[PDB]
Amino acid sequence: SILDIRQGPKEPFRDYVDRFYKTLRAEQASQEVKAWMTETLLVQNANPDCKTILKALGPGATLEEMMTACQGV
Amino acid sequence: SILDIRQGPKEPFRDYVDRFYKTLRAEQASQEVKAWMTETLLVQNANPDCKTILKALGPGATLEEMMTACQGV
Repeated sequence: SILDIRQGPKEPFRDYVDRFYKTLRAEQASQEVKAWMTETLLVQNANPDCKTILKALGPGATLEEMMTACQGV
Repeated sequence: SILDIRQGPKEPFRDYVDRFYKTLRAEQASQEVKAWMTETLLVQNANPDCKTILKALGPGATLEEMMTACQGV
């Protein structure tokens, strides 16, 4: 179900982040779960440009770092 | 890093499942985290045939159900 939150082709990373986490909240994801989700699903469900950038940034990036790198698109 | 465990184009689903959870163990994934990973990342990191079968099965399938559906192809 978070499986079905994928980033629109032109959607700004930031808007995709609100839906991702919004969906996570509804499902009462624990804090530990959000942290793992940030590093995995958030990346794999990003659009092809963001996905490439996030993979290039690598594991253990913070969300803020994820966003700075995906500003612009 | 568990993000780097993708299923081979002809790997039996079952061998992909050992690597997935093997990798999760090394990173001391909690029980709650294995449950969420089972339903998300394990699915998206499966090969195109298993991926399609798992998505068709849907959220909240058990691992055994996932494996029965992916025996063969």
